[PDB]
Amino acid sequence: LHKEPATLIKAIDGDTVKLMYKGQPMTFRLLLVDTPEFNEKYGPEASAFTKKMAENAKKIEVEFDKGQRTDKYGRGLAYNYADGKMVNEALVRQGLAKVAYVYKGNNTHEQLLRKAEAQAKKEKLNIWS
Ligand SMILES: Cc1cn([C@H]2C[C@H](OP(=O)(O)O)[C@@H](COP(=O)(O)O)O2)c(=O)[nH]c1=O
Ligand SMILES: [Ca+2]
Repeated sequence: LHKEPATLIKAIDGDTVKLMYKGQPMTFRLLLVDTPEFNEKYGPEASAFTKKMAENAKKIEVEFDKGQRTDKYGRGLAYNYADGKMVNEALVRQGLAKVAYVYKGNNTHEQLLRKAEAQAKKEKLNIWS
């Protein structure tokens, strides 16, 4: 896989963000994760976490997997990086997302993310508390 440039247009919530990619505005949905909706417990905290990570970044990147690049709602499906740190992994490691939506052929980072999840569960963080 390879990282490609993007810029932040606006934070949306824990697992979606509006980015400019190839010069066009798109909503991205983070691969392999599920954050609570803003209305649910830890939803606001997941939102804040990804808003801060994206807004403080000097360099946002997206990385597509081998499979589908957009979902049925037209959202881009990617791993999102903020100054080299994967947002998808960081959410899972902090117990603010669960590993989820693992579809065959878009699952390159699955085991990385499951190892973070095991760590967050051991530490009893957030969703695992
Ligand atoms: C993360 C992900 C979600 N989706 C679709 C499955 C879910 O369909 P349904 O809307 O029919 O439940 C929805 C979950 O996204 P959200 O968690 O953002 O709601 O998005 C994909 O198709 N591919 C993906 O990789
Ligand atoms: Ca969600």
